[PDB]
Amino acid sequence: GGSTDALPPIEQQFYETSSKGKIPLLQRLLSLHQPSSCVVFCNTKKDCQAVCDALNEVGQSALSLHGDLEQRDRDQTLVRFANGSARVLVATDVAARGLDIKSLELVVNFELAWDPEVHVHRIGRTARAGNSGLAISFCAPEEAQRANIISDMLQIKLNWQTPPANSSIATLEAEMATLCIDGGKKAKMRPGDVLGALTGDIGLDGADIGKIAVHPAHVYVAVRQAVAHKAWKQLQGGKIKGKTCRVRLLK
Repeated sequence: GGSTDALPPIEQQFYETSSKGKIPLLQRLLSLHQPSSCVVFCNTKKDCQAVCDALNEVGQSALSLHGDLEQRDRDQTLVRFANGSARVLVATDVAARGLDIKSLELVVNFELAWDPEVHVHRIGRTARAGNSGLAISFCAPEEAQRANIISDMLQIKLNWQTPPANSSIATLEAEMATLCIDGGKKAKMRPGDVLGALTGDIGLDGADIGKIAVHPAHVYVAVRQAVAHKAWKQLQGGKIKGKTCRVRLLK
């Protein structure tokens, strides 16, 4: 029906599960969907840890993003997800606050947000298209009241999907890999120069090379797995723009 009617970019998905039942459920949704970039919401460090724990346990590339974390971890975590070096990034409302994301593949909500606005704001800001703008809140039907008003104010309906019996969780493998270089602006890192360092000093191609996050302290450069393990290996004994720096491939 509405499908042909230019379906809405912001989809509202709801799943009934427990604080623990969400662990196996979330991963499953990522194994069956295989999203290029999924941002899981967490209320506290606990949830963020529990999620990443289960994911890493099976072999799912995940990463945590907090607001009280160190700049390094923040940039290293933001680049790992933005560059596509990871699969699931568990961040908080304060951590993923208007961050650098405008093409999220899916936004998983560990639990109903604080307000009906933020909830839609998260997915609404992260994306605003059909392919994107996916929001999946994991929580028992007890909080249905929150989704009832949230869906009403949005003039839309929610697809309360129930969890399956068994579980065929899979392992999501990264497609890229960021490189935490210790060059930064100090090493004269410009939006394009770093490219020559990898596509000139290392021997990588533009197809493998990804995004590059430059900073006044350090610089990050993405690289396809095809040349990820190599980029870091080469740089180890090389240098960018004639400057000996330290690289670190974000797993």
